[PDB]
Amino acid sequence: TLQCTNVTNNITDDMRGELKNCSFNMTTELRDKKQKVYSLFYRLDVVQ
Amino acid sequence: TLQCTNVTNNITDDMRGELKNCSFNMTTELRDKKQKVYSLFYRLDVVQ
Amino acid sequence: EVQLVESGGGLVQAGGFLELSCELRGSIFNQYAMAWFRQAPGKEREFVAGMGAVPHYGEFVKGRFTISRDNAKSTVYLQMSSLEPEDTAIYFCARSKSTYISYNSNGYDYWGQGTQVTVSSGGSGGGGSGGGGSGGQSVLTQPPSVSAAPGQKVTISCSGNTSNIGNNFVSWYQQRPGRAPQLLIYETDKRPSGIPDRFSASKSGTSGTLAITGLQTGDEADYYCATWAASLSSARVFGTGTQVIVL
Amino acid sequence: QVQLVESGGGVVQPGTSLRLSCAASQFRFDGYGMHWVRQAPGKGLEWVASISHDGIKKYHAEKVWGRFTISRDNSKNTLYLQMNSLRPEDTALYYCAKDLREDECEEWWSDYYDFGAQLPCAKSRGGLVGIADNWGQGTMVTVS
Ligand SMILES: *[C@@H]1O[C@H](CO)[C@@H](O[C@@H]2O[C@H](CO)[C@@H](O[C@@H]3O[C@H](CO[C@H]4O[C@H](CO)[C@@H](O)[C@H](O)[C@@H]4O)[C@@H](O)[C@H](O[C@H]4O[C@H](CO)[C@@H](O)[C@H](O)[C@@H]4O)[C@@H]3O)[C@H](O)[C@H]2NC(C)=O)[C@H](O)[C@H]1NC(C)=O
Ligand SMILES: *[C@@H]1O[C@H](CO)[C@@H](O[C@@H]2O[C@H](CO)[C@@H](O[C@@H]3O[C@H](CO)[C@@H](O)[C@H](O)[C@@H]3O)[C@H](O)[C@H]2NC(C)=O)[C@H](O)[C@H]1NC(C)=O
Ligand SMILES: *[C@@H]1O[C@H](CO)[C@@H](O[C@@H]2O[C@H](CO)[C@@H](O[C@@H]3O[C@H](CO)[C@@H](O)[C@H](O)[C@@H]3O)[C@H](O)[C@H]2NC(C)=O)[C@H](O)[C@H]1NC(C)=O
Ligand SMILES: *[C@@H]1O[C@H](CO)[C@@H](O[C@@H]2O[C@H](CO)[C@@H](O)[C@H](O)[C@H]2NC(C)=O)[C@H](O)[C@H]1NC(C)=O
Ligand SMILES: *[C@@H]1O[C@H](CO)[C@@H](O[C@@H]2O[C@H](CO)[C@@H](O)[C@H](O)[C@H]2NC(C)=O)[C@H](O)[C@H]1NC(C)=O
Ligand SMILES: *[C@@H]1O[C@H](CO)[C@@H](O)[C@H](O)[C@H]1NC(C)=O
Ligand SMILES: *[C@@H]1O[C@H](CO)[C@@H](O)[C@H](O)[C@H]1NC(C)=O
Ligand SMILES: *[C@@H]1O[C@H](CO)[C@@H](O)[C@H](O)[C@H]1NC(C)=O
Repeated sequence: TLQCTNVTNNITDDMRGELKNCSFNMTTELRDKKQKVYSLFYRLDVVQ
Repeated sequence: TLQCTNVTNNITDDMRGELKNCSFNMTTELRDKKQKVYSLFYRLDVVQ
Repeated sequence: EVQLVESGGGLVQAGGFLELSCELRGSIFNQYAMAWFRQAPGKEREFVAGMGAVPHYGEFVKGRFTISRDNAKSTVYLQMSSLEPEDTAIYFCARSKSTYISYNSNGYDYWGQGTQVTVSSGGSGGGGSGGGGSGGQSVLTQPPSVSAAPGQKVTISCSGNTSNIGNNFVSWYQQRPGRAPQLLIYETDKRPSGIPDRFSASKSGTSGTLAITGLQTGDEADYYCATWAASLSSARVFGTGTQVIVL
Repeated sequence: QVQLVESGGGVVQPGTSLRLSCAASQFRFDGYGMHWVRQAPGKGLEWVASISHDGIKKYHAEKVWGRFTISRDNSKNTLYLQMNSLRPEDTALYYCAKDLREDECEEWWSDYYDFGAQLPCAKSRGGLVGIADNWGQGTMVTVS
């Protein structure tokens, strides 16, 4: 389960919703710990 | 772990306890989501 | 043909950041370790850092540097930090004869041509002695009191030193008569929800200026300008205070 | 806007010891640091001490080096300030304040073959942020 929001870093009118800024929980080097990390994904690679 | 009960739908006498109706959590295609499912198992394939 | 090619080097002020690199071309990366050797002018080569499956550092590094290997492009880095002026030398890249690292110079067989890394700040960046070093004993200067007609604009000047105001953010506090202090401005460009936009602040050099518009009777209070910084205790100072009187 | 309560003040002789208690309500005390500010009647403010959220990092002013001790108890939501070697100049008003950074959790405990379970916090980052926005009524301490 990602939690994505639109990228608004001075975007242009062509690239409006084409980039999503997503954050998710991932396991650390230890299997007993999770941590929040984020990454940028294109709109074509994600669904609601 | 499985929560199991005997299946009995006007069952024939030869099949008093041959089948079990087992329910258990299970992992979905998303890691952080679980699902409750059930299956029928033969008595020879489950151990209390 | 095993060949070593490097990068990095050049002038940086003392305390700066530099990163060096060295890639391996003619042999497998995951079969040999890498090391960094520096030869000061007139001295002999001494071990700096090197990583196979374990990172090792020279006795003089003191935890400043950091070595890593990126198998994707088969390059070994050296994140130099807090570069003191005694680190100037020619830094060589060496490929070990095995997966293991030795502190001696004859545990390696292929060497790089060299790369001069020089630092000649000579304390120019810092220097201390009142400026930056311990901050002496700096006390902010503010006018004794101000007065203006209702609805007019008033200005409050809070001048201090470079460490407390110049090198750190400034926060403003308002103390009404017989009441607890309240925060109005934090880092000179934001306000809380409970404070309107009638108050504005700005900074320039080592002096902070607060602009108040639409002054009213309810605004009669004592204003304090404060700075905070965990790096130095001298920067933690509170202003003398300005008295706001409405005619 | 949260409620701040200050107590433990009184009139004590010079060279004695006293403890001041500040209570926290309507907010997570463990999630914010604490500071003590001294202001004499008719004079300006003077920062005294500052403590991180976890009580590891301790700061004290030059005038109160080696005589003022500050400690916190997150379980009881009570702040403890121990005073030693009191002097007549210490007669002033003490203010109780909190922090603003709103520290979060860096790590949480995990169950690999679940990973959807809400588990307790493991590690955290915070402290310092010597900025005060809410000031309590304070307590009055007299030395004579
Ligand atoms: C990565 O992992 C972390 C932790 O494992 C997840 O964090 C959880 O996120 C969910 C979704 O937001 C949180 O659920 C909601 O929390 C709200 C606030 O809770 C925080 O604040 C209170 C204090 O106010 C703390 O006590 C608490 O521990 C949290 O820090 C609640 O208000 C919500 O309840 C409301 O909605 C529900 C319906 O959902 C109603 O039934 C309630 O009555 C109420 O109206 C809700 O519970 C959850 O608290 C977070 N857990 C933690 C430990 O922080 C991340 O979501 C996860 N990331 C991803 C992408 O999955
Ligand atoms: C094995 O066990 C599972 C779980 O207990 C059974 O699943 C459920 O079976 C009921 C009928 O037996 C299904 O219908 C439901 O009946 C109730 C009766 O009050 C009704 O109120 C509900 O609205 C619903 O119609 C139910 O949908 C079903 N649930 C699921 C998730 O499948 C199953 O029947 C058992 N099978 C055997 C062979 O024992
Ligand atoms: C995998 O884990 C090991 C073990 O923790 C990591 O090695 C450790 O790396 C850190 C820096 O990333 C070292 O910290 C430094 O230590 C020096 C010691 O003087 C100190 O001066 C520095 O300020 C800094 O704190 C740490 O010492 C080191 N561990 C040991 C035992 O030396 C390794 O980096 C990890 N690798 C990856 C890829 O995460
Ligand atoms: C569910 O099946 C089990 C397995 O056959 C039954 O266990 C036996 O039931 C018979 C009939 O009552 C008893 O004579 C046996 O002693 C039981 N075996 C054991 C090991 O206890 C169980 O009775 C069945 N239950 C239901 C509700 O059908
Ligand atoms: C998955 O299995 C677990 C454990 O059997 C279920 O969780 C709890 O089970 C106990 C006993 O059956 C109930 O009293 C609790 O109410 C259950 N918890 C909840 C939150 O309902 C769980 O219901 C099963 N199903 C899922 C989807 O997790
Ligand atoms: C790019 O976005 C940033 C926001 O992070 C903004 O400050 C900057 O002005 C933008 N660039 C231009 C050319 O407007
Ligand atoms: C984000 O972009 C989408 C375009 O797909 C748009 O519909 C939406 O309004 C934008 N804003 C938010 C908050 O999603
Ligand atoms: C016997 O059980 C089956 C189970 O589906 C049911 O369809 C059938 O109607 C039942 N017959 C009688 C006589 O109870």
